[PDB]
Amino acid sequence: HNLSIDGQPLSLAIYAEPTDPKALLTSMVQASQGGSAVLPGTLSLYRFPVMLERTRNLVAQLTQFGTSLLSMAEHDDADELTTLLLQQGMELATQSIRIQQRTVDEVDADIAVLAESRRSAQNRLEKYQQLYDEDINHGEQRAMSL
Amino acid sequence: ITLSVFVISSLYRLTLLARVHQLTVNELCMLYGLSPFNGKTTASLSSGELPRLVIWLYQVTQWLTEAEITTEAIWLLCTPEFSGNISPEISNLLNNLRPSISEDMAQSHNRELQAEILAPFIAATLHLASPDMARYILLWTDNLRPGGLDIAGFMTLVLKESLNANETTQLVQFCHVMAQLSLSVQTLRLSEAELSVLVISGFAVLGAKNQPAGQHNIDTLFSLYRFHQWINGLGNPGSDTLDMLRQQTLTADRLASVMGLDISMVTQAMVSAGVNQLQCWQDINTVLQWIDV
Amino acid sequence: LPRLVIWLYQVTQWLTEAEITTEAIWLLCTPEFSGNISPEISNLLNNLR
Amino acid sequence: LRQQTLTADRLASVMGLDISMVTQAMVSAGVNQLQCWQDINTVLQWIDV
Amino acid sequence: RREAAQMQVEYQETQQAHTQAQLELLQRKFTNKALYSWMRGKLSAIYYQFFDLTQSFCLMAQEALRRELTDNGVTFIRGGAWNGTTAGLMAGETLLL
Amino acid sequence: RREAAQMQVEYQETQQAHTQAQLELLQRKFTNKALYSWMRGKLSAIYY
Amino acid sequence: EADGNTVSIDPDEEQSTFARSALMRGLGVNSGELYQLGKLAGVLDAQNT
Repeated sequence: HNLSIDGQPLSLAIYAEPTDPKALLTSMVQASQGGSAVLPGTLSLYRFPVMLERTRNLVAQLTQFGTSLLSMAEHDDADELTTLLLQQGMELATQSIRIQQRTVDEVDADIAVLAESRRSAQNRLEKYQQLYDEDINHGEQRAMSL
Repeated sequence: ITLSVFVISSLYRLTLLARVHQLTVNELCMLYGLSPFNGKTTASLSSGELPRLVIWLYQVTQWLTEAEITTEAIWLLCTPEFSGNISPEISNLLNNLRPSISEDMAQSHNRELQAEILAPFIAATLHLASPDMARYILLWTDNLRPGGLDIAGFMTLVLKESLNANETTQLVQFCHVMAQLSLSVQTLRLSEAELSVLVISGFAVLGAKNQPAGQHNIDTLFSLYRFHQWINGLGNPGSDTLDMLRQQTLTADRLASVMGLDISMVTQAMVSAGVNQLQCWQDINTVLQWIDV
Repeated sequence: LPRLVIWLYQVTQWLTEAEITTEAIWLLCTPEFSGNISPEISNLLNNLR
Repeated sequence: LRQQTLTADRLASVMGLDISMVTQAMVSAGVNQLQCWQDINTVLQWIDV
Repeated sequence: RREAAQMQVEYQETQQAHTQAQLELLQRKFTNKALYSWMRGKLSAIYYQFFDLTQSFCLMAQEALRRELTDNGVTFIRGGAWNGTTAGLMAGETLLL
Repeated sequence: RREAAQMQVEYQETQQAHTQAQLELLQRKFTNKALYSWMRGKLSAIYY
Repeated sequence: EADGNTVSIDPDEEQSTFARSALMRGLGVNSGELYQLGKLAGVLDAQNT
């Protein structure tokens, strides 16, 4: 099977890395819209100038109504955008809290690594202290006396 | 219950079906009630029906996770169960609507004109974008006839001096279904043009697999979501393609050119799928799935 | 043939530099048209009449 | 709740709980009708434990 | 260092609570979504009725002008003042013109 | 540390989906580009 | 190439040819793209061969 004596493979594999992320887009969709129709009109009792004045006042008030409607729609839309932003901020805040918790766990793992390092150092210290205190052992002393 | 392998295996199968899709037993019960398998006990499911249920659960849970819709949210969107008590929102709607409405308008025969009249108050009470969107929601609810009420019946019930004995049930059911449809549209972020085309066509543009078109269930909701995604992906010619689909002039060459596909691939996809004319979103979806595989 | 290769290089380099996709530039310059009175045309005519 | 029509089934359906759990909580707490926030709170605490 | 990391966690938690408070204040605002929605629903219904009344006035004034000039062929209110492309806006400007 | 990096990737993807939702809401807005364009076109003709 | 015979590159052909498959794999295209290349190059013959 073309492995080394200890089982390490002798071929480097490949994976053909997945082809990039995907971009998603949105677009405005417009539909056919009609207009109003007109009906035959009634004959008033007043002459043209007086009816012209009354109609002009009514149309001016209608224009005021339209302006108010547009302003109110704009303010409502701005508030909706703000609310969406705040909800998205909530979701991101939850994910950020999770990430910071994992950072705390990483620091704990580093502390554990340091604990293992100190265990090794302390074992070295006890070995060398035992060697140093014993100094010359009985065999070496016997040979020197011989 | 009788303690045997079969019964214990049925219960364990239900628990597995919840666990593998990350649902609690309550969520599984809700999704089963919404599924086209409700009214059928899982132990009394055929050997070919069970994989259909498993695949339906997988696809629905995947769609909900992808679109960021909770199971509770979809249950609220699609459940037929209603409180049965008149709510403060409906009370404010009725109190605001009564002065601005008349019995002649209620008994008139133009459902379009009645929807135009009722649109602003429905939009106000449902927090909808525009009275046009509210009008199309009203027309869809009129097509559904939730409690047996139409727009004229709803108007007549509004025109009553608190003369609501048990018609309160019909009124609240109509209002609940209307709010459910509006919430589904808002969740899907469906555009007013798409809603207008679909409602005017009676959901024949959307289509339905072996079902009557236009029903409000989770399957038609998923189809609407996919159709909206395709329309969004079409780009600038999206409106013209939607108009051609509202008409019956959408052709394979036009679809291929719009979507950027190869005409030979699209033609072979239609021939393999067995669809000869791109009449509806069902046919378009089938062709696109064949192209996908 | 070298003229075609040079033109192709010029156009692709320009599209990359100016950030215009090939689909977008084909939509900009193609003579092919849908052939249907789209809703935008319908609204324009109804507002213009 | 402002009226006196709030029932155990409606409370369970609204809060997402199980109807058996809510009924058992009411029986254990000794409250028979969800008349006020005190009763609702007691039932919810029994469900919590 | 571990203490610093834990206090960073608490900082994130405080930020999340702050966003909650902002959302709740936005919802308890006086000029909130419900107020704006009801206001524009009322104004839309009022505008719809007022356009009908105003167009009736315009038509009867046009009839007065036709009578004055003895020319029944003049037409000025051509319809389409209330167009769907703008949700009924600019009807007043059209009628003023 | 690798787990933390992967959740950072998911954070970026969530941010991208958030900007997509913002753009879609802007386009489904009532006072959107099409509404403003038609309103000022009509008003410009009327003004002329 | 020591073939000299005619192979049909029509995508709509039942029971395709080994020569067509090998040409497609060598060029790194599918049947539709091979048909596009044949049309663009004008090497096409009668019966789309």
